[PDB]
Amino acid sequence: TTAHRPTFDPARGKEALRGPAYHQRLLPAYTTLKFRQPGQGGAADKSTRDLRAELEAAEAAHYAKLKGAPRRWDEDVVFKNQARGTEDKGKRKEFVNDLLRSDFHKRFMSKYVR
Amino acid sequence: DVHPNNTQLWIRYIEAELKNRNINHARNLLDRAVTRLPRVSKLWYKYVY
Amino acid sequence: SPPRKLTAEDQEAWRIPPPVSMWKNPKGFTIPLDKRLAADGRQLQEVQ
Amino acid sequence: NMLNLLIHRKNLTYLHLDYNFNLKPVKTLTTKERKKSRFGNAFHLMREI
Amino acid sequence: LLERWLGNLLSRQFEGRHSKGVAKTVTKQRVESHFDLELRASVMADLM
Amino acid sequence: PRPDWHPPWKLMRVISGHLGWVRALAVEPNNQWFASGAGDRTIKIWDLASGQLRLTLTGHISTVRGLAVSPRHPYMFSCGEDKMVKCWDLETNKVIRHYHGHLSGVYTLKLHPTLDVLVTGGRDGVARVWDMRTRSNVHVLSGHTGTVADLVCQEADPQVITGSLDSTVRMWDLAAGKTMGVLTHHKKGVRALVTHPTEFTFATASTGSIKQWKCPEGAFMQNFEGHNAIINTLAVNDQNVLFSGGDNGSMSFWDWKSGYRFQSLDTTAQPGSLDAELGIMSSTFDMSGARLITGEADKTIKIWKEDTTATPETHPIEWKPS
RNA sequence: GCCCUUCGGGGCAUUUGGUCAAUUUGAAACGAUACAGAGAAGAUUAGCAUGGCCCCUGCACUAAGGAUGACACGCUACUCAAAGAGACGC
RNA sequence: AAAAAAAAA
Repeated sequence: TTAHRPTFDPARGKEALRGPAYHQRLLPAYTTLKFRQPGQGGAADKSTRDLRAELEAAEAAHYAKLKGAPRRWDEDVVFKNQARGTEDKGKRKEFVNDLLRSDFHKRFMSKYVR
Repeated sequence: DVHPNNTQLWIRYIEAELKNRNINHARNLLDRAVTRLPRVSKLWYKYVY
Repeated sequence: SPPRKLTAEDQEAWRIPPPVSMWKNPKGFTIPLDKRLAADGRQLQEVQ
Repeated sequence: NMLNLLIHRKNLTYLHLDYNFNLKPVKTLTTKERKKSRFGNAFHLMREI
Repeated sequence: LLERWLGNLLSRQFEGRHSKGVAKTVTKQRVESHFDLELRASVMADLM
Repeated sequence: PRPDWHPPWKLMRVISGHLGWVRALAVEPNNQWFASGAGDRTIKIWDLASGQLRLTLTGHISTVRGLAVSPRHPYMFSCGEDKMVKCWDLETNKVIRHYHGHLSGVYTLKLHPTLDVLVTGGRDGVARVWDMRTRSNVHVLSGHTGTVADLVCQEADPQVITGSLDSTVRMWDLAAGKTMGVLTHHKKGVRALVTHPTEFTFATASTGSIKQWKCPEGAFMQNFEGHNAIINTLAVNDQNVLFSGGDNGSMSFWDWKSGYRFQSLDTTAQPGSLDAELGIMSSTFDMSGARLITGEADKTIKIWKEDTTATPETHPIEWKPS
């Protein structure tokens, strides 16, 4: 059947109706605009090269901060030392762009599907 | 109005008014067509033909 | 700007296959079993 | 009289609003009559006030 | 509240229902259908 | 025209952290932090120097397709594919206003630079002009026959220029809410617009063609040619740098006056991304212009910096006059 | 009608309002009647949308419902040819 | 301390 259909021509916006007002639609709320006070920044433009210098100084400061520069009881046991290198996970937390193979999905699906 | 830059619709409307000997109507249509769509070779060919 | 000079190679390069669904058939069509099994890559997968 | 005029303007005369403000159908309603008659919270809250 | 409600009731009574004036929000019963609407529009724009 | 020498741009920092494509990007006037809205329905506030995540804000139920931090007010505006345009009070980190009325998903959002007006563009094919204070839709700029994919506000006529996916670009007189001109030079959907900050010119980008125009006449000034991809974005510096980012992942840095492409790149995708997932979805220079923040379909914010090592001789202008 | 006057005169107050009450011929409607038989390629079926010269209930013109509210299911030349070979062709 | 949810000559 073709009762159930896609959209190939989505609905188009209309201008407002130029009619007499009787209907109530939007109750007033937050009718006062806040402005950036002195100290809240924004209302001060200095130049371009000063901004570039400040940006590069902040980047150099962050890189400086990151760098830091100013009978034995276990002898009949069949297998010994099976857990070397297992605790070494956590060298650097790494992002994989696959939500089916990310570590979050594996943790989630091992927690829940028991 | 719904399809302004459609060449098939333009040719259909021109030919529909040419089959009924409305020559002045069809020449107005062809001027409007090659004004609307100046880089469509089919409309220009149809007007010269 | 003046229209792009296409070739028949380009027209063939932009042919969209007719879609044969493995699930859906809203017109109740009878499709040949060759074409139904055309996009099933499972038979053409590798085993080793 | 206001609620009575509203009821009669909507052509719902098969609902009697009595003088103690009870709205009752005067007859057995069809499905379309029931669907058209269901009033709102504004009408009913005003009627109980 | 009640004068607002009665004014809107009388607005429907005397100037009619505006059936599709303002856009309905994407409530929870419309989430997946809306995602489909937007997804299909986006894929079509990339192909066109 | 002899082009100027511009240093080439290289990848500085890669910031993972969204779970959907980064479609929006907006820098504070004070250049301290920037705002990435993404397909994981969220707006993240990141510090610009360190790159660290400061905050995550969730108010949208669809992908965030637009952001703006107001230079006069302590507000941040957003729009999304959920038909919603919101005003966030950054003194509380909470949504305080709604701008309702778009019939379907909203693709772009700009603020008028001088006066307190918000213009948004949408897949209902229309650009709605809103008042910030009263949330009232003062104008419904209509006449496009397709999705309004990008939009710029300007301090003088034409105050609103909208580019749509039906390939036309309309310039709108804001006082009357009616168009003063249509530019039909583009063959396919005009996804990007940008305005030069010091010259009274602008640029529109469709697939393969980036055309540069003059205000208010809409006079065809020149044509950036060579980027044969779907152009999603456009970013001009103060030092005449046009950035064409392209949905296949292609990056082109042009000189604004001459049209000379002084750099061409392909961006790199994260570990795990498909080759289909290589593509630039958003871009903006910061307020200084020293950095270019791009957001890509491998769910990644990338920062691009100028190479200080390169000289005018190590990368000479290979421009051949005709 | 009052008030002033030098008895000649003058003053205060100033234009309301929707064919009339008049039920056929200026426009209200269901019921009721004969009926009817609730969508998704066998059967039974939960829905959520889409577009608007289709609406109804509702404060909701930023809910929800009305069979998933219904409508949808029809029609179908027209940007239009090219080579090759045949004909008690003409 | 209502709706779903009881059908178009």
